[PDB]
Amino acid sequence: DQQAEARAFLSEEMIAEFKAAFDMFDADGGGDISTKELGTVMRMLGQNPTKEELDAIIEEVDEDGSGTIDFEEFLVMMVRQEEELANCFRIFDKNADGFIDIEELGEILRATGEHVIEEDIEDLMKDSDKNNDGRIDFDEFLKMM
Repeated sequence: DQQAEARAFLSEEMIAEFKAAFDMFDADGGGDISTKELGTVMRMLGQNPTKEELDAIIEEVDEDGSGTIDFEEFLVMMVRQEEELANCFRIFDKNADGFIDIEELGEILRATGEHVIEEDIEDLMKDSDKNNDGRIDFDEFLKMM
């Protein structure tokens, strides 16, 4: 189900570009990625992840229950990857209305304890508002973050 949909999402032209990043993780070879091969690719950049930690990273990807990472698993993973900003976007609007208000952000900035000035906070919103509506929406939130 997921594969039959993520597959139609990217045609062979897109899949080709995705294959470039797939071959990097496939430093040892084979047509699929594994937990051991993952840690090897992480250290290639300079990161030192844990084996058991990386094993859990694949467990989440194994929705059906494969064990290792496959090429189509890598494609569906890219297919399911703005939710990140959507979560932060909602965290800013404590009222849950759809947009962030200046009054909502005011306390959020002061809540940190830092000594910020309202002249700086107010001017920041006036400069970030390209259309000048008063509140911040998910549209402007994209360039905002």
